[PDB]
Amino acid sequence: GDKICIGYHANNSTTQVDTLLEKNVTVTHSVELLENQKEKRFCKIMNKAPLDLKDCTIEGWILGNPKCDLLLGDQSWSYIVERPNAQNGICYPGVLNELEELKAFIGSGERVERFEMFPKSTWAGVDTSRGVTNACPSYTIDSSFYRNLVWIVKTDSATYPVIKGTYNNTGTQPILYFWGVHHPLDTTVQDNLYGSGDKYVRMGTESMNFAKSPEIAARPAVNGQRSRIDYYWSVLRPGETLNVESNGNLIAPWYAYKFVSKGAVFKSDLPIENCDATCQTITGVLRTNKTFQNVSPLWIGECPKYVKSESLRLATGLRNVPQIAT
Amino acid sequence: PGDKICIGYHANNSTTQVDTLLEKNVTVTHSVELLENQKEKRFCKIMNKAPLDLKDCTIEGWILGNPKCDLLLGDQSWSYIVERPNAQNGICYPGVLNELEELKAFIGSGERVERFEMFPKSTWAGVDTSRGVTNACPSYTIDSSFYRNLVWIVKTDSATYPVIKGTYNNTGTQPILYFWGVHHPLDTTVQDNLYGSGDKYVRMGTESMNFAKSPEIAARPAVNGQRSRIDYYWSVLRPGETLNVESNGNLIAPWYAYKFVSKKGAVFKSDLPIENCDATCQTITGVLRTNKTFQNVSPLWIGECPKYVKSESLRLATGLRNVPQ
Amino acid sequence: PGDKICIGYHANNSTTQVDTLLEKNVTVTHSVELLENQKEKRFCKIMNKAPLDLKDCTIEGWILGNPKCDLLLGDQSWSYIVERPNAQNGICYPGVLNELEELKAFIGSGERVERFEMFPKSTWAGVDTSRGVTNACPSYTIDSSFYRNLVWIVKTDSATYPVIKGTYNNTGTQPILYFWGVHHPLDTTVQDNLYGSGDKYVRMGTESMNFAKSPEIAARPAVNGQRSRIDYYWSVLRPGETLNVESNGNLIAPWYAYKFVSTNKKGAVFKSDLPIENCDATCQTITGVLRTNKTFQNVSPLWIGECPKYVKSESLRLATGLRNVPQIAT
Amino acid sequence: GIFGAIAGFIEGGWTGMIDGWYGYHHENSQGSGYAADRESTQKAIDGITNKVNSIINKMNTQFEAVDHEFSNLERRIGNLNKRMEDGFLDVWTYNAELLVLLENERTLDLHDANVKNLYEKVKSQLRDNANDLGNGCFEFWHKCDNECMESVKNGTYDYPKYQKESKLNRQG
Amino acid sequence: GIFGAIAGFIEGGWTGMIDGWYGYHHENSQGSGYAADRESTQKAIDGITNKVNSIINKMNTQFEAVDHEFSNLERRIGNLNKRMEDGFLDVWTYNAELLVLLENERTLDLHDANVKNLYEKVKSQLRDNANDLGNGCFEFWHKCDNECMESVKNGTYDYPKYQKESKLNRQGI
Amino acid sequence: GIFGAIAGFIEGGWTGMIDGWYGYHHENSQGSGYAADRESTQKAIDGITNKVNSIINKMNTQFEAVDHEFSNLERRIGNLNKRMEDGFLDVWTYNAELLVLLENERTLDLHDANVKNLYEKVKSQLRDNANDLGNGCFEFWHKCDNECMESVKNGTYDYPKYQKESKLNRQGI
Ligand SMILES: CC(=O)N[C@@H]1[C@@H](O)[C@H](O[C@@H]2O[C@H](CO)[C@H](O)[C@H](O[C@]3(C(=O)O)C[C@H](O)[C@@H](NC(C)=O)[C@H]([C@H](O)[C@H](O)CO)O3)[C@H]2O)[C@@H](CO)O[C@H]1O
Ligand SMILES: *[C@@H]1O[C@H](CO)[C@@H](O)[C@H](O)[C@H]1NC(C)=O
Ligand SMILES: *[C@@H]1O[C@H](CO)[C@@H](O)[C@H](O)[C@H]1NC(C)=O
Ligand SMILES: *[C@@H]1O[C@H](CO)[C@@H](O)[C@H](O)[C@H]1NC(C)=O
Ligand SMILES: *[C@@H]1O[C@H](CO)[C@@H](O)[C@H](O)[C@H]1NC(C)=O
Ligand SMILES: *[C@@H]1O[C@H](CO)[C@@H](O)[C@H](O)[C@H]1NC(C)=O
Ligand SMILES: *[C@@H]1O[C@H](CO)[C@@H](O)[C@H](O)[C@H]1NC(C)=O
Repeated sequence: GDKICIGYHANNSTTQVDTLLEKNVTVTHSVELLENQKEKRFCKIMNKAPLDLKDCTIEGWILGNPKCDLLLGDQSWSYIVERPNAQNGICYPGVLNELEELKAFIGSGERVERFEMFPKSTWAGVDTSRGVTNACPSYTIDSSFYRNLVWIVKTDSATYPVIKGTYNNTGTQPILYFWGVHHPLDTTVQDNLYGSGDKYVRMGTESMNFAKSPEIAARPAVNGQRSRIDYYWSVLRPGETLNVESNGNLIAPWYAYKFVSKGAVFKSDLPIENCDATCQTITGVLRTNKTFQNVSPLWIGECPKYVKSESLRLATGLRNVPQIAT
Repeated sequence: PGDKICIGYHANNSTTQVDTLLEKNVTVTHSVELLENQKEKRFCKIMNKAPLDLKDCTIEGWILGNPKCDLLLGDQSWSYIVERPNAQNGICYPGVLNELEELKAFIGSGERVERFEMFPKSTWAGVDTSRGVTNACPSYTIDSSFYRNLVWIVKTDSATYPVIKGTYNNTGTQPILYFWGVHHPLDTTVQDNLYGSGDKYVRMGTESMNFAKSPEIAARPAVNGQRSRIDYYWSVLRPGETLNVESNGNLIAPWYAYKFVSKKGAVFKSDLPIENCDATCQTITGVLRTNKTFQNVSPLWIGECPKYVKSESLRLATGLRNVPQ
Repeated sequence: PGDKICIGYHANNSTTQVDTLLEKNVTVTHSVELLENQKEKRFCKIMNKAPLDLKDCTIEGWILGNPKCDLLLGDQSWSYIVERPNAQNGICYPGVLNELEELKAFIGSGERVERFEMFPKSTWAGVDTSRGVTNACPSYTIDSSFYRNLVWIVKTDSATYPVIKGTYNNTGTQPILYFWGVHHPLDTTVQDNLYGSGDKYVRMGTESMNFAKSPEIAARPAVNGQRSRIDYYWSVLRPGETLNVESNGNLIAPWYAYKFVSTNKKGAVFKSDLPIENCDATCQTITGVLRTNKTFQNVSPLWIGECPKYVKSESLRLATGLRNVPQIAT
Repeated sequence: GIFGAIAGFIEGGWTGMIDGWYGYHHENSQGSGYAADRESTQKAIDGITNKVNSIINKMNTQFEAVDHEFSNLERRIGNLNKRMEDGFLDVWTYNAELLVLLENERTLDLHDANVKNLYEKVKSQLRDNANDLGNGCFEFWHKCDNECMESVKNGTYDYPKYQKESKLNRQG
Repeated sequence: GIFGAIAGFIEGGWTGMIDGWYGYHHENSQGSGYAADRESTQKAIDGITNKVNSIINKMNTQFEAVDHEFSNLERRIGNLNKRMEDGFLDVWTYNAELLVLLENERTLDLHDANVKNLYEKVKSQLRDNANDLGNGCFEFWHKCDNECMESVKNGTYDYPKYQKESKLNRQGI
Repeated sequence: GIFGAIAGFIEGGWTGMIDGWYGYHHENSQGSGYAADRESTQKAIDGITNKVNSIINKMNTQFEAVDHEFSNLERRIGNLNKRMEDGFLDVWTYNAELLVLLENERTLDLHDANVKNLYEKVKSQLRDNANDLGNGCFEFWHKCDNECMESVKNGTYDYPKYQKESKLNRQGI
């Protein structure tokens, strides 16, 4: 007799999804939601190239290690790439205080303009030009200093007078600046470099106070130095004013940065190439429409959510039961 | 022609819709909105308790004893604090209140304070305690004044400033919040003028705390006509602990201190009015008076509040899908 | 009267219930409890390694060498640390151990320590090393004594305290945890008597570290009979690094120190007065041992080892069988 | 619909049945009307009510967001607190919204199931004494009284009693 | 119940059927008894077991709470730690609790579905060769020895074979 | 399968039905073939897509981890930062994984029910004008037109028109 039958669709599909009840279930149609593939290079985000610090670390860049001259001047970046083996950082031994906070503040930027904050003529009656060290060679000069700092020394005949400077911010933009305090290894060096007697370095603004004096002692040799320098940084707010006062041991601000304010700082090896991305992770570019990724949780731009799954496949079709043919 | 019995289901005038994973905009006969999106824009009493309106004073202004903040001067009890945003009376003599954020956190964890004289002016011998005033700290009545909780100690007309000493032994059961300072003159001339010559120190110790500081003379930019600075400090004397104070100059002595009583604390920076209404759920943007489980109003609140979530609507269908004829 | 076949389902004597979104207290034939509420109120060896029981000593009292902590004095290997709530022997000469919370964190992570003489007394020239004792720090056997890993250095009878210098070069593969301090006299009187007159300092440096302190003289509340304070300090001397010590006075010197071995564990310090026994455990919570196959745990958030996920719940019973409707007998 | 009764083989609902979710409509020489099945309607009400309070009870905990101040050397912990509070915000927003979408889908099917099982129940009672139309309506092969209609809803319907009379007209 | 079989149109359960979840009760001249349907209880057991395993697997990470000390200038980060830990504990309690309420509801549905389907299967075979009493029981309009009963249970019942007998028996009543 | 139709009492799918998920196979003197039911296939497609979209939108936030560094005095906050980030990572992986397993279980159920419901729609139309073979098939007791096939599909089968031709055959047998 005449037949009518109810039934369902089947196909040559071999893709399986999992289920709470059943593990390896073949279905007619399905959508993978997770991206596991990455491009492996650094690219442009929003058509804004990153900054490659190359052979320099964040410290070497921003203090102006003489060997870091390649990066000197204005910079605009979408993200920063620090290479993990970079050897050009703090050349004259010492601590850069609140370093992590500074690495975080620069990470929060997209642009800096370099400008002379304190001309060397600011400090009267002292030798501004005599003060380089063999710990800070440039590539051409065996004895140099950071391009953003002035190691100030007393004039050919003593003594080191009190020296004073002020800078008024005036502008729209915050200013990032730096200074240091020298700590000779000996009374003898302290006497030679600076006048005899108690020395001080003092700085202040409407909202901030600094005061330090030399801690004289011989520390273990590091790049030929048993002396040390304490480095410091701060941010002059727009409309704020800085006062500087010292009678010795000041490593003075010279040049500073106007700073413009999510950003990232990638420590990585990957090459930076001529391309665009809308999504950049620390281990590669994502070029996907997928919802989840297993490449990395560290990224910038618009990226799919990061999960530790191998696959997230999601069945749209029905259970596939094609009729067998031999 | 035959009699008929039919199985079927309720319909009604409803036009209220819900969303399911499979479909959107499904009219359902009965539903429940789980999310509250409305508020009274004001601050209200919570546990039948009024909040502290700082008014024209910042927390700094209030607990230091800023002369323009005399209204808040006595004992205080609160259910939360309202700091107004453009409040102008704070630190009057320029300086830094050390561990400010942390101080702000300690204050809000409290519910009440009692003010009392911790160190009578007579504590310090051979030194003037009546000349410590500035044209930077003026009360409404007078041009030159000082924080009500501190004493600016200064050299007797006869030189010089000698070692001065004080101790307090906390015998009560409540912690004590107190303050003090160290003056930082612009000049060695101001230094000499007000205190002696020689190396000056301010040293403080309890059973768990050590403090030592010396003057740092230099000229900072002018703030309130002042190129000098004061470093302010705060600490907490525990029940059972003794405070020793010693200095030969540059010390802003603590005059008055607070017994401190400590639930969920709130410090609300806002400009909303405080009205005579009562309430159970207060957010920084207003009152919630509601039975609903979820709210979209603010993450910041005191009292029993619905959970905050970013959704605009959380309606659960209770009734069946509505299809009428 | 005729032949019957019927379709039905299993039932049983089960009185175990479960909740579901739609209905509470449903009795089901089969189920499985996913949450564990049972524990042993004791501390057991983890990865077959005994924990450190500080007994009547605190962590500070232990690594400074409080003279009454001599049962602990030496080398120790541990899988974790137990500090008794009412330990009496901590810091016995009053003062702050600076960055203490960060020292407790470091110690926890935190596998083993080998004690050794880092600076022998001869290191310090022209000063007296035999007088650094107080009635604050008795041993069980002497009224007056001092920490085992420190030297309290005092001026020789000639009333000049010379500048003294010390060096230690870490030529090894492990970090060295070490301690020192700065004495703070209640007096100039005491100051002059103990140390040479005039401005004093304690400076110390390594390749990456600098330190400078001078004494802060002041009469402070009596603690253990002492109005003076000592400021205790701690550092870690990395492999290949050198320490330089320089004082003109008021130095409480490093004497003994620790080769420190860092762990692949996670590390734990437990404040608790539960007993410690010769038993092995896979999971150790702060309130007890768990010995279970369950997925979730009632007992604690704080554990070392492999533990079920902590949860607030009273119970997480999962139905596996069906609704249980046994026939009624009478 | 998914059990197929609602917006399905029973094309529409009844504006007329006011006292219940699920119900009966009958026609006979004496009249026509609507009547709710009290048992299954009440069964569903208790179900849904339980579900709604289960969900409310489980959503009872709130996360404390604090708004503590941070200084200008505290950018890292300030940022950490912000990412932390916004992380928990995102999770609870997802939980709530997803729970509502899934629960709405399941509550709709519950209503569909209950209606389907009501139809089967009557169908099972009447057997060949009635003709089952596509739309969930039965045409009686006999004269059905108000007592007879009421016995159907009660579940006390007497099938043999009408079997002969039904056999006849079924033959006509 | 949701599919309406369990504590629905099949009112109660059998303590006597002991070798499975879903089953047949039979009565005939040869005797009476209980026999669990083995194919469908087996699939049920596989599925429930996988469900239980899946949940145990996805629940197999642990958030780490730590024992760190905080000084009293560290009120803010210590509170930050406390709220962070409580925050995850609340999230996981919620997940575990809701999951069990939901799965418990659905697992009871599944069982209801298999009972109903088992009954639907038998009914479609018997057609009018049997008489539906309530409660999931069928009375045969013909003789049904053990061979016949197994055949219903096996899915191979021979309706044509017994149609004439059943039809004559019916007319007779 | 939970409604029992898919890989159930309908043992297999049709590789020959390529225009829909759910369908009719007819055989008649005028020819035979496979024809998808458009309305129920389309509705299934709208639903399933909405579900995929809804999940996609609900998953459309990201938790961002950070590059921040920590000194050898900042071990406790460094560790706080890690436990936090790993904590949110575990929560979201759980949610993703659990969601997929649960939504796959229920999408397959949904398909099963649409098939079962198509089967019931036809069985209730045909009554005893046709004979139930197994596997979701019905054989007519009467000659069935292409037009008759279409009436059974689109929902307008005329039972009385064939009842007598059917009955003469049904038990003319
Ligand atoms: C106001 C008041 O009563 N307090 C002090 C009082 O504390 C102080 O006496 C000190 O008393 C303690 C016990 O309370 C000891 O007896 C001190 O003697 C020793 C000690 O601590 O054992 C002797 C020891 O040999 C000294 N150690 C060395 C190496 O010098 C130490 C050490 O000098 C002191 O700790 C330095 O502060 O002291 C005893 O000094 C007296 C003393 O001036 O003053 C009272 O006002
Ligand atoms: C420490 O020892 C190493 C290895 O012998 C040596 O290279 C280094 O110069 C020493 N440092 C000091 C400060 O003596
Ligand atoms: C719908 O019903 C409510 C109560 O029956 C009634 O108040 C309201 O007026 C109705 N809606 C319309 C059509 O106005
Ligand atoms: C402080 O007062 C308490 C009073 O109970 C007394 O026991 C203690 O000795 C006093 N302490 C000091 C250091 O003055
Ligand atoms: C469960 O039921 C018992 C009584 O059957 C009752 O005591 C309890 O409150 C109910 N709730 C729980 C604990 O599930
Ligand atoms: C149930 O049906 C009977 C008729 O069979 C009727 O007389 C009786 O009142 C009904 N019971 C209820 C509760 O309506
Ligand atoms: C549905 O069936 C009727 C009878 O087969 C037929 O006339 C009609 O054309 C079919 N449906 C339509 C109009 O699409």
